Amino acid sequence: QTTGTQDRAIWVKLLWKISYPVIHNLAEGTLHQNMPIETRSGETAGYKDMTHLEAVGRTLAGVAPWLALPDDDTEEGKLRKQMREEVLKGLKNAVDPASPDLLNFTKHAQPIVDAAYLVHAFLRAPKALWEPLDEVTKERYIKSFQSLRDRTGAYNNWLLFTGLTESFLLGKGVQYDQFRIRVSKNKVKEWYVGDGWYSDGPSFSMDNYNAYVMHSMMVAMLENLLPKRWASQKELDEAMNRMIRHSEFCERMIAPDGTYPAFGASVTYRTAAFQSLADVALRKKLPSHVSPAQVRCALTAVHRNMYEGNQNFDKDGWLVLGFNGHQPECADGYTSTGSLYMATLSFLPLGLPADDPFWTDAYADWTSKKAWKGGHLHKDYKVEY
Amino acid sequence: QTTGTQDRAIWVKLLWKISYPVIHNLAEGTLHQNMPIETRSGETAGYKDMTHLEAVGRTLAGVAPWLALPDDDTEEGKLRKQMREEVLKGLKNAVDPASPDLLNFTKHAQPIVDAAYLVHAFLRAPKALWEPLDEVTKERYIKSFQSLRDRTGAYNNWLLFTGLTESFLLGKGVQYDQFRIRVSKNKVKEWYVGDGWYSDGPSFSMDNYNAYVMHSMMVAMLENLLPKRWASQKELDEAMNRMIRHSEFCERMIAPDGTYPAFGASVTYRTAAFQSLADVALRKKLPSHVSPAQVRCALTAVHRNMYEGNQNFDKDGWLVLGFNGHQPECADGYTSTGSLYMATLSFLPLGLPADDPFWTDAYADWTSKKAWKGGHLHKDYKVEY
Amino acid sequence: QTTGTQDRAIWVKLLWKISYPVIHNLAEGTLHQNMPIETRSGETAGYKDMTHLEAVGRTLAGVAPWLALPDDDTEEGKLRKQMREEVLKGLKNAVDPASPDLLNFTKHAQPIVDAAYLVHAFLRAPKALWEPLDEVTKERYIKSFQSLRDRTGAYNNWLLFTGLTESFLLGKGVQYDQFRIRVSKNKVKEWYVGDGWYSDGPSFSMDNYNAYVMHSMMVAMLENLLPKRWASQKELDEAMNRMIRHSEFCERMIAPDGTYPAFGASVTYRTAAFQSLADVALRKKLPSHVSPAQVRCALTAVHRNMYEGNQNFDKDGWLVLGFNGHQPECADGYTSTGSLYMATLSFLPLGLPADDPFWTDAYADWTSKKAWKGGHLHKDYKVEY
Amino acid sequence: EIQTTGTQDRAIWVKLLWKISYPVIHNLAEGTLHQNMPIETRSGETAGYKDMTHLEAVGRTLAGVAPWLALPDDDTEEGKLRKQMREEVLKGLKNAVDPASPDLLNFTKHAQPIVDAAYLVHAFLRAPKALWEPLDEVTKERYIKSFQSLRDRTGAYNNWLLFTGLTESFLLGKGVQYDQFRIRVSKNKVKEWYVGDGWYSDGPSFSMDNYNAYVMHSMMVAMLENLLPKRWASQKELDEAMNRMIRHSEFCERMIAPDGTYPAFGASVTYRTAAFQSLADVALRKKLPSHVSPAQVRCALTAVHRNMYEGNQNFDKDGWLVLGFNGHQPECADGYTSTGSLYMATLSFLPLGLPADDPFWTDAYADWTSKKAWKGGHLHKDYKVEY
Ligand SMILES: N[C@@H]1[C@@H](O[C@@H]2O[C@H](C(=O)O)[C@@H](O)[C@H](O)[C@H]2O)[C@@H](O)[C@@H](CO)O[C@H]1O
Ligand SMILES: N[C@@H]1[C@@H](O[C@@H]2O[C@H](C(=O)O)[C@@H](O)[C@H](O)[C@H]2O)[C@@H](O)[C@@H](CO)O[C@H]1O
Ligand SMILES: N[C@@H]1[C@@H](O[C@@H]2O[C@H](C(=O)O)[C@@H](O)[C@H](O)[C@H]2O)[C@@H](O)[C@@H](CO)O[C@H]1O
Ligand SMILES: N[C@@H]1[C@@H](O[C@@H]2O[C@H](C(=O)O)[C@@H](O)[C@H](O)[C@H]2O)[C@@H](O)[C@@H](CO)O[C@H]1O
Repeated sequence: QTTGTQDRAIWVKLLWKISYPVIHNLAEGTLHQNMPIETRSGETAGYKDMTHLEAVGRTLAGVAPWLALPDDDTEEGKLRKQMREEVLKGLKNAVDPASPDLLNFTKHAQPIVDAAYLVHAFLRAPKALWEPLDEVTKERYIKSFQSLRDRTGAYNNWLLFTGLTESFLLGKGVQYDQFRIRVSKNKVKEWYVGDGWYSDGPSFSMDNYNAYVMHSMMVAMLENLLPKRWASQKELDEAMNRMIRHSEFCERMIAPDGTYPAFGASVTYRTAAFQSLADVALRKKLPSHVSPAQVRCALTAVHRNMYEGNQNFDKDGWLVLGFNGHQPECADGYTSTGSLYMATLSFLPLGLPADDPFWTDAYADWTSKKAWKGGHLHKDYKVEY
Repeated sequence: QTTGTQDRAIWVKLLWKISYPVIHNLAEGTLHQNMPIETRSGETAGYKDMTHLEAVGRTLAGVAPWLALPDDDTEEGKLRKQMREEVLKGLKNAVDPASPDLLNFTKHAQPIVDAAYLVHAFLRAPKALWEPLDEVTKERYIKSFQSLRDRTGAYNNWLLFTGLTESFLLGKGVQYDQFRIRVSKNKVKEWYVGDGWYSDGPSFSMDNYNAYVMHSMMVAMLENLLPKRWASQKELDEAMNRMIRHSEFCERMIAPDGTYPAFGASVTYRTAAFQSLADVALRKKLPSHVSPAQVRCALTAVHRNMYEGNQNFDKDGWLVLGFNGHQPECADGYTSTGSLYMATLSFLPLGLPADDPFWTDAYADWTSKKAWKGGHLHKDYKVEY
Repeated sequence: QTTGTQDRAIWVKLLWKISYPVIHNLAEGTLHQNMPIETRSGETAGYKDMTHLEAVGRTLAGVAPWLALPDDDTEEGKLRKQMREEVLKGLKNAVDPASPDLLNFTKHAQPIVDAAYLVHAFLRAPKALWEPLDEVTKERYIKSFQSLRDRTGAYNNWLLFTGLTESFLLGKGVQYDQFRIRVSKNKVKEWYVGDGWYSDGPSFSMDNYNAYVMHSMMVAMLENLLPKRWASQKELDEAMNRMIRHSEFCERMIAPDGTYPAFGASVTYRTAAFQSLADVALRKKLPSHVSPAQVRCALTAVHRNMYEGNQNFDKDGWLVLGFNGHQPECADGYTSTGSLYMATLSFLPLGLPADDPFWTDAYADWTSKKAWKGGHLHKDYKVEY
Repeated sequence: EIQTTGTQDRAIWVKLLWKISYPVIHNLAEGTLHQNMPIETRSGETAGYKDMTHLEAVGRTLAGVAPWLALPDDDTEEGKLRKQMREEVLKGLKNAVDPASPDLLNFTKHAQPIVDAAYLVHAFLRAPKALWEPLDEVTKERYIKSFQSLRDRTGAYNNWLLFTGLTESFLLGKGVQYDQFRIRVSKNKVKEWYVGDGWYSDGPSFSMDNYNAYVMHSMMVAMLENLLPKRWASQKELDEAMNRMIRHSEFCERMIAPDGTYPAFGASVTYRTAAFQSLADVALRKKLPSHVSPAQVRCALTAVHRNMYEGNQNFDKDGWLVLGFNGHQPECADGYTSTGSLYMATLSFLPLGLPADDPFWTDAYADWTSKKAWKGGHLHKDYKVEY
């Protein structure tokens, strides 16, 4: 039905619908005032100290590739530029000690996680979202990222979060902790179990956290370590090839009706279950059996199944606790309204230009859709790397 | 739409459509003459020595619980008594040296696999499928199961097959290889990676072999080792809970349209991907937030999406290579027509009586269906056991 | 003080003091009649079913290389011929059910250990101790080794014993168990911990069992599997190289006074603690900076510290429970008089001819002797292989 | 005859511990350690070594003499020697971080200071009242900053992790800023590296050498002790390392030969009797196992002490340690070993930190295990443990 160009307009519309309340309010210093703090228990204490950074860091981590595109004068180009300026205005506010939207980095341990997503935003759009900020704003982000070191010894997983962050400071040529990078890189490698899956900690689990955290961030950390001879091209390649393998499962779990199963912890992160697939696509490294077009069509179906209606939004435009609908019963205890903005992490292909094959090739059936209609189903097999 | 009593009727109709060509031809001694030998390459050499025992063992492993029921006068009862007699007659012919449907145990290593599935049939229905056999037939199977030690080894993902087969021999009071049972038990425990998942051999894959082989056989073997103190109630509970946890994911991977992802090796085994769910349901051990009726309805959707139409059958009603359609391009090199009769393994809940709540309870949306329409969605989390 | 030629005359004399009471009695049919059964508890029930095969198989495995030499007219050459002939005679009585000295292979699991040692004798001197046996005697040994499989014994550190035994059956072209060879080969490798040390079981231990069993039997098993493509040359070099490393520690723990530490389990096996050193010496594969002569002089000092006097012998010339003297308190509960004939296992260098540099090169201090007196001391360091 | 008493044995250990350690301690007090201490290396090069070897001499020396100095003062001839040497130590410790002093020690250059700061920290942990508390507050703060400046050179070798962990636990104990993450990682990596029967691996690679005595056991236990009161390491963990050390000491006590030698094997045999720090530490804690008595440990290590220090074969013409094992044998020195490196030799004298009236020093002579076994005496059965 819809074309690649129409698909892009859909993604733009849905990505705007998710991310704009976060970005715009931060730009107006009203994010604390206007964003709900919805929790399963209903308690806001504790949550209120951490939830805004989660919203900013997760929102920008997903919109960043789109905003890294060169400006132009298309109807989309206007939107990209309007969004980017509001983002930069927001980031100055988030570290301005005088702004009512100043973001917490010191109370609680949770800031470790979401500074990593804010760093991923920067690593995905450095020329668009980091460099234009003024030097005092840059310094505050440098100091805020460094201040996280008094809590990083905490949760076993969360190791990679602070590795990503320290490798960000290494790549910005300021003080960084070699130890936290060596430990986290080496532990993520040890946590590989096979066939494109790590464990997020000592015990393996079948959940979406390989796409939520592990694959995208390990590659991004290793890329930072490479130029300084801290990681080798061989272990960058090994992590990259493992993300490419993990994406095959993610593409294959999209059903013919454009749904995907709800399993494991934090199903409230919705389409961030596909960040592995989305990152691989943005890097033009999709597996050989998978055409870009079928990734665009599958994720377009998932996107409109989950964000075109308002089942996942409240009366003022914010994401509500749930999976597809208002389902607070499925939210983990650490989840609040801010954490839900993991939703953006499937929209990374927007960082491909509008003239990329991914957005221009004719519609294509994705794997499961071919499988169930008697079409060409490729053989799949475990990999040993 | 349909009621539980209709769902039972559909399952019987569809299990009949899968297994009757195999059981009837073997009973009449024309299984070799009539059954196709389809392969991805088109060659029949090698395959023709092993494909028939594949069809017989794989089929019986799945239909055995249904045939363990006591006899009734009802229409369904007439079907059961009729099918059971043809299995008994076919089992006689299969080790009769004069019958043209003599099956191969002695050439190649592959009879190791399929002897284990045939053993499983005997294990799931001893009084209905084993005790009625004549003494000569009994000793012939005992001898041929013992002749399999000659090939053995690979130390890999066939090891659990021989462990099941030697545990059968132990349960029957005959000579058996204690070392093979011990190595299979300890190695399968050591291959547990977590959250209900084993690795099949020393290599983790994300595929259906946990359903195809691991959970159902490990539990069945331990149950054979329990009476004689070769396994403990502790390690049996361990495997039982591991299978139950695994079933949680399989139930959740049924999409609202009654489909499920195609991923990993041997996707050609179709609904065998749900044996772990089917075995748990038969044992009345579904995790208590997963109702028996919603398992019945979910697998009714999968069962007729794959078997009610003929996209998976040739002109004579045999299974063909593929997933949903004739798709020989998804088949593994080792796969042939008889391999496909794994398809029976999701029908084990027909071993539950017609008045069991599994077949009599109200219609119920399975987990994905509720999740995507905005109904209750039970939170999930990784387990440590 | 003493020359190489005299050193050899001492090894022959002391080896004769140890091995002849076992060998001569077995040849005369009087081993059961004459050999004591000494135990820490003083009990003999149970021990009396197994101690005799312990004595034979442990004794032969140490004298075998000496007996593999070709005959000559020298004072020492006449002794080899006399001993080999008594060994052949004893071996025929051993499986002769008319002989009073028919050894037990059927009661208890212990036969697994000592059959393996008996097998090691044959492997070290095939031409001299196996090939001259009559055909009925050869077949009885084949049946006796095969009849052990019913007793796994588990213990998991008896795996190498059955693996060596089975690989001996393969080496003779008769029916062997593949599975047992494969599992024992792969387990010992899994049990490598580093730096020339295996763990003899799940956990590492600092004891002499690496020299009692692991290295010599692992190298010997692999050498059997090499012709039949059953193990690669690379995994034979690996095991060989690990033994050569281990021998360095054993060479170095011989103190300047010709003692060595008493430590770990089963110190009652006495100079068998040097079996890896002795086997490396026999194979002319000592490392660069370990002279063959210094191994000769180091082991000569140990050999007469323990065997020249009578502290370790009883009034009848049999080994007694102890380290150096009658010290039954250090015996394991499973140990009896027969167990003690592991003491032959440091005498393998007599498998080198008298004209070999090991026996003709002039005296030389050993590593600890040189170091404590101030001479050259080569840098040691851990190895990675 | 040749068999000494317990009172004599303590005197011999004082004489010998004094022969090793007084050149280092007295020169640092005088401020002439850089001037006078040799810098001996197998190659002969001094570049790089001269930046690290002085802290090596200081930290290693102090970690071995520290228990002796923890004893309260008295007016015996030995109590005089402790008072004098202690006061020189506090003098040398002031010079060591005086920017004015010429014996100022390096903490900024190279990675090696991580190692030797840890040994110095271990002296402080073994005699807090005697070597740390009497320091002026300026000198104390200076040490704190030097220990904290070690984090910028980090993410170093597989091993060395225990060193930084002990250091960070020391800063934890003093109530000053510490890196909790470096503590969490070194506690857990060491727990993962246990292979069994009393042996860790020093990093991912297992090796049969004396580094379980050199570093592993004493610093693991000493680190967990700092972690216990602070709700950061359980009694279960601390007793676990403690029993593992007691098991390790059984092998080390057993490897002493009847003639009073021990085998040279594995890396850095140049550390000489540091191969007995595990035995020495367990003897000092009075947690020897049931079948090894304090007397046989004293007598065994008295034989070892004077087989290597009574004579001058390990000393140069000025009383400095030379490269080797028992003699001038520089060919067994690793490339990282200098003259400072060799003052690990003090770590076997920990039992001098038991008072002169302890059973360790008062009980009659007693053969040690190997000595008893080779002459036909009681030999206790050994067996691998599972803990
Ligand atoms: N609160 C702990 C929990 O923290 C959660 O971790 C997530 C992750 O990526 O691991 C992150 O997405 C989320 O924002 C954060 O709240 C997590 O550490 C688990 C597992 O140890 O335990 C919870 O106590
Ligand atoms: N024939 C080999 C093949 O064996 C296949 O293994 C499957 C399994 O359990 O993994 C089993 O379901 C199937 O019936 C059996 O044919 C397989 O082991 C592959 C590699 O895994 O190599 C083939 O030679
Ligand atoms: N009897 C068991 C005991 O067997 C002993 O094992 C030794 C070995 O090689 O492991 C062997 O040298 C000796 O002949 C044999 O008697 C031992 O396996 C221990 C530990 O598993 O348990 C005892 O019951
Ligand atoms: N410089 C490296 C070297 O450092 C040495 O480590 C020793 C240890 O504990 O392993 C320590 O005793 C010594 O003071 C220190 O200089 C060592 O890490 C080795 C590792 O093989 O490599 C050397 O480059």
